[PDB]
Amino acid sequence: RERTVRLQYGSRVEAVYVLGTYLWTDVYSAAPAGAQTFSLKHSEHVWVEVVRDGEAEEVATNGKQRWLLSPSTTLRVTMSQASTEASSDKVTVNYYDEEGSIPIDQAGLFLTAIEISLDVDADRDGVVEKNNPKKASWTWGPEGQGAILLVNCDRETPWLPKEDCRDEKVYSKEDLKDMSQMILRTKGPDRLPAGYEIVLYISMSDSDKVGVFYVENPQRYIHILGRRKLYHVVKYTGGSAELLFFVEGLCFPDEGFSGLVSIHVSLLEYMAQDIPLTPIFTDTVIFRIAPWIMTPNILPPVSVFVCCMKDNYLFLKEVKNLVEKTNCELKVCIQDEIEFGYIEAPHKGFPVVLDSPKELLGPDFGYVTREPLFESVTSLDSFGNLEVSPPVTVNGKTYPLGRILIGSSFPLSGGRRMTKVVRDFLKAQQVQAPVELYSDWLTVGHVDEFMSFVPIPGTKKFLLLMASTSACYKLFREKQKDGHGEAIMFKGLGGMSSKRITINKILSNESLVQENLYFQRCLDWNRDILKKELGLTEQDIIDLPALFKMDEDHRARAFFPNMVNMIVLDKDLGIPKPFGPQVEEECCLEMHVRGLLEPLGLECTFIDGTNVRRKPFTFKWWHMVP
Amino acid sequence: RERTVRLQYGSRVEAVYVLGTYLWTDVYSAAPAGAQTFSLKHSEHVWVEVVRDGEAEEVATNGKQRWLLSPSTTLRVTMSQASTEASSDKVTVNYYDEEGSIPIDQAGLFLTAIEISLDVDADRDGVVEKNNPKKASWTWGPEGQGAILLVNCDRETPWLPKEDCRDEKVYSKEDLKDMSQMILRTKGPDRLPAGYEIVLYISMSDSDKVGVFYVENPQRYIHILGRRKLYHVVKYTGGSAELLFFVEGLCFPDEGFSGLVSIHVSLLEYMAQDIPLTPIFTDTVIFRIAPWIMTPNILPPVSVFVCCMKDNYLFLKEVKNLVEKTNCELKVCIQDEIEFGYIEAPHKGFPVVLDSPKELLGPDFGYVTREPLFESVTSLDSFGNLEVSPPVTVNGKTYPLGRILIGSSFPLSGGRRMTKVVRDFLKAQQVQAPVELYSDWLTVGHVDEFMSFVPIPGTKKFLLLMASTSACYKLFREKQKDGHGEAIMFKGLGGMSSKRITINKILSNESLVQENLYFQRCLDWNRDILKKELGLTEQDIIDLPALFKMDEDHRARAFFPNMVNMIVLDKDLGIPKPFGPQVEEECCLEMHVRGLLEPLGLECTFIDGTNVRRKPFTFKWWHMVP
Ligand SMILES: CCN(CC)C(=O)c1cc(-c2cc(CN3CCN(CCCCc4ccccc4)CC3)cc(C(=O)N[C@H](CC3CCCCC3)C(=O)NC)c2)ccc1F
Ligand SMILES: CCN(CC)C(=O)c1cc(-c2cc(CN3CCN(CCCCc4ccccc4)CC3)cc(C(=O)N[C@H](CC3CCCCC3)C(=O)NC)c2)ccc1F
Ligand SMILES: [Ca+2]
Ligand SMILES: [Ca+2]
Ligand SMILES: [Ca+2]
Ligand SMILES: [Ca+2]
Ligand SMILES: [Ca+2]
Ligand SMILES: [Ca+2]
Ligand SMILES: [Ca+2]
Ligand SMILES: [Ca+2]
Ligand SMILES: [Ca+2]
Ligand SMILES: [Ca+2]
Repeated sequence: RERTVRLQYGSRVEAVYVLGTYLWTDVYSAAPAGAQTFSLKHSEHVWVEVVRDGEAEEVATNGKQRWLLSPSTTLRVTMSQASTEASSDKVTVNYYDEEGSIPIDQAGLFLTAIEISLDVDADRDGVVEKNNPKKASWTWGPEGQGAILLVNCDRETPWLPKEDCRDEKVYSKEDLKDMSQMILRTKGPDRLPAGYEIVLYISMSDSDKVGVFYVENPQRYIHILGRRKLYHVVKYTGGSAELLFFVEGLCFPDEGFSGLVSIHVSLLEYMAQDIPLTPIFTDTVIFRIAPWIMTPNILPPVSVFVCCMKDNYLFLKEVKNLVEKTNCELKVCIQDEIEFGYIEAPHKGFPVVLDSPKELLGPDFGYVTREPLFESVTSLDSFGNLEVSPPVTVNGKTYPLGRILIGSSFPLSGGRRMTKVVRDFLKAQQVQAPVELYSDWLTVGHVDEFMSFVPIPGTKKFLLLMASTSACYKLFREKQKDGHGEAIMFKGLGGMSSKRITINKILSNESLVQENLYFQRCLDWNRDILKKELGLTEQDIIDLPALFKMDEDHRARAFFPNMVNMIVLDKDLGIPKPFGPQVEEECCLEMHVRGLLEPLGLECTFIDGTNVRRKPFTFKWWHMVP
Repeated sequence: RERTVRLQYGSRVEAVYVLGTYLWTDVYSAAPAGAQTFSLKHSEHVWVEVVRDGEAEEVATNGKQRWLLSPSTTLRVTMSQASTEASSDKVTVNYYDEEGSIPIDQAGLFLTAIEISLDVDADRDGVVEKNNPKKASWTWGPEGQGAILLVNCDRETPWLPKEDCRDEKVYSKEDLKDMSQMILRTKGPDRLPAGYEIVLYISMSDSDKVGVFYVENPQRYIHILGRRKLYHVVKYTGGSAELLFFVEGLCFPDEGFSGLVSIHVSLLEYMAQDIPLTPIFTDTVIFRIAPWIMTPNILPPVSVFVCCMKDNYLFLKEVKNLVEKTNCELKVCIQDEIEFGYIEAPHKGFPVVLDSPKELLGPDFGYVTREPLFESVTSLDSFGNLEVSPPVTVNGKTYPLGRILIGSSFPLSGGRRMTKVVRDFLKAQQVQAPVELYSDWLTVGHVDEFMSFVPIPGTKKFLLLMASTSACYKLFREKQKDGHGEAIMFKGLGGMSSKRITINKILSNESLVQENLYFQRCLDWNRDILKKELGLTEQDIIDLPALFKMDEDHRARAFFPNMVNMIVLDKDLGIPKPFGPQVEEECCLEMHVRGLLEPLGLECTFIDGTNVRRKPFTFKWWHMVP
């Protein structure tokens, strides 16, 4: 900051100087008519150069020198420490004519130096450092810098019908732990010279994205900037001072919101009561609002939310028994209305649930929805149609939080699609760079019908499980050749089950073969996208046998329990029970799925839906580089 | 592109292969029950590896080998050259049981290889190279790559009431010179196997940003993609073929439009008449739509558009005489409704006029407006409030096309502002990274009232001229001390002029002094922004004397002709005539302005408004790095 302050003909000029800046001071134009030259005195804690065509030259407090008056002779004026005294520091210029050695006129400059700094934790260690030089920018990576702000989308006080950030009020001191600290630090005399004040302010635009709070009697919580509050005039305390504000995020990154917000402080000069003139100093901090992040299946489970809204014991017992052999909780009352994720800042973080188009909205449990407006919901809006990969590297790039996957239709198909308003939210989060797959070939239309990830438990590595109809046909032709043709299929369930569906019955159904050829085609289309977009190879993929029937819409609905659609609890796999053609003790499908999976570390339990909240990534999203 | 194609139990499978891709082919799952092993034959121009847990292995056309059947034993299938024959190329697998040496079943794959490439001039030399590997991306800098598309905002046929891009029709072959070439190149047999076609397509979103044309009888101009045309089915010509399309841009970069657009081609498989299935190959080109670019005063003038809509001869004659001593034209009938700029691509470029909230819309003379909607126009929307710097470097960054400057008010002032819709357009152009100044302290509210750039003609360097009231007062106190106090001011003009305004009269007006102190403050505020944002120093600045009077709104209107508000024609400066206090032959203001400027190369002519179209930058905007 080089800033202009001219001397004024015949006058003394009072100026505030902010430490960190430079004054350039015209002396020429204040000079009386007929002067040819000037000297100057200045005070101890004011540094003063003279400057002609770029050539600097320090000058003594005391010296008696005279120079030639000229528009290209100017001063540069700096100060090193704040004033304890309103003025005291000063620069005084004497002007002189051809003859005499007494000055003909003089002009002066009376400085009050102050320090003003609006400070944030741009280096991201949870401590509000002093005037971080990067605090007005935001960069990615471990070298990156720039403060981080959470959306205050949880709830501290449960009598509130909505989340914290929905009001312009802080009710509990609990709340402030979710907030980001911003410190106005000042250093100067017992007061400001007359005509100055300090204003914090925000833009109209940012006014619905931030809320700023002052804690009085640090007690009451003063809402100073935010909705319908674009500025706030700050009472200066003299001496070395610090004001503490707490900042809450209100809106997630989204369509038309990068997630970056600014807050400013200005030293504003006034002419009277009212009559604002111009700022003489401005300081600015940047915040990025933390994205919502989804949790893939490789990440350790913390709790498993079931909800059979009926009378289940054996679904409750095989899901309870599985959960027990893990660290984690059960949590009864699902997969289609709710997606678990989190938000993190260096100070703080907590789980947030995306709610599909309220209920778990608690302390340290946050909440977002996105609401269509014109576009109608379909089946593809259900969060069974929303999954996320493990960490992957795709051709050099790294995706340390994985990628979101959403089922879709082809763009010129007229098919179903998840609402744009949810699609836009998810891409706007950036850090899980979403991928559209093709799920609309399915009656229901969900990615979780045909793929799943499982961690290989020694690693540190995962596998893509894919449904495969061709795998199924290969298996049946073996069984039937093994003499199990007349072995009956799907004897178990108590609605639509088996009127002697045998393998033979199936294998000789030519119509159903062709449908399943079309479906294998839909599957291979997805396989090619997943391989490309998660940088996978055939090494990384296991095809689980699967069979569909083609409904009236030309869409697949499962023939028997889709086994890829499982609960992944670390090493325990909760895998739907197929009920299929036997050979002895157990099923030849169950034994086949046990065949592929168990030799890798994976411990399959077959269950006759759920949802699992998981540990965050250790990996900090700000260290990424999207 | 690794792409899945399975063999199918007992069947022969016909596939199209696109050169540049890889097939992965499952053999396991097509295998009959009880086989333990497979061999394979394949044709000359089909390369075939076998692959287990990652381990490759080429195989002979001829060989007789057998391998062990297993899900992790698969093939990889490539081809090197296109087919002249529908099929001919092929891969055939034999399956075998424990005993016999005759195959038990077989499965085959019958390939037709074709080459398909959608090509553009992503390397930006005006030639459409062959399958540029970067043609699906857009990058900046001399190393950057990515094709460029002009907005077709000029007019070839003048019977049209609007610009070319306003219809979905090309009337003249002239037009196509403004268009970008995109070449669908194919190489294959006399026809495609049954069930395939080639579709060009665009997104709904891009559909109002691009228009694509086919030239028939290369004759008629076929509009194939664009408004209400999202796809087009292409007739395949056999052999080595090339289809030529011409692409027009329709919309400039803007709020919510990055300026990037995509065009795709897919090979789409069908089941019947209708019944589209899935694409088997897709290719994509990217275009960036060229920004509108403004021309600063250092750039050589080409023509000077005057328009005194009255009876001017001495304004016509001093502007004509000045124009004559330059290369350039006069062009009579201005500065406030029109801004001259251009658009460039590697093939092509032409002047485009931004029209402030039609007339010069010609061949190779284009047109944009932006139209407010809710927001009302003010004086600050006039293009006197729109200027552009010379090339500058600001703290490492380079701005080789300069920066746009717009006068504004303070954001919490309730003051006037140029319409958002024009502000958003200008920033969206990116390459001249606009700067908001403070012009609302002026009655009219234009940046051109208080600053101007002039080229120093030996360089290669420019100067910022600033209006200065303090300079004026310094000058008058000299004159009055020189005994010119009673020398009369502003005797010339024929409306509001002089009832013995003398220097003395002015100097003793204390009220007017204070107003001009406030105005010098407004000026220094701007000075500080310009220094910061154009990386200038005091070396680079000349203050021209100037005086304002404060209207009822607390706003400056010039006291005498604002001399900074000049025509800059290379070395000739067309500088408003002040009419001020004399000493002999000429004015002491005129002689003072001649004093500062002429010693640098600059050749001042004083004129008792205009607009100048200039040469583009030699510098190509795509070599920048915003
Ligand atoms: C260039 C490709 N592309 C751009 C990326 C696509 O978006 C694309 C489009 C579709 C698609 C699918 C369906 C619906 N699906 C639903 C599932 N169905 C299963 C068939 C099952 C048959 C069976 C099998 C085995 C056994 C029994 C039965 C196939 C069709 C209908 C339509 C449709 O009619 N579109 C037209 C316009 C079209 C323009 C582009 C060219 C094609 C026309 C239209 O609406 N006009 C206004 C289009 C499919 C694949 C694609 F890649
Ligand atoms: C923190 C600074 N800031 C944020 C970046 C600003 O945007 C800012 C604002 C103004 C500004 C100016 C005017 C208009 N200008 C017009 C020109 N005028 C010349 C005075 C001429 C006097 C004279 C001289 C010499 C001789 C004779 C007369 C000054 C005022 C009116 C108002 C106004 O009344 N605003 C309030 C709200 C405000 C919130 C912030 C703090 C200030 C109040 C309001 O509308 N409430 C709802 C505000 C000026 C400078 C600034 F930097
Ligand atoms: Ca810190
Ligand atoms: Ca709150
Ligand atoms: Ca809270
Ligand atoms: Ca909390
Ligand atoms: Ca899910
Ligand atoms: Ca080229
Ligand atoms: Ca046209
Ligand atoms: Ca044209
Ligand atoms: Ca043209
Ligand atoms: Ca202009």
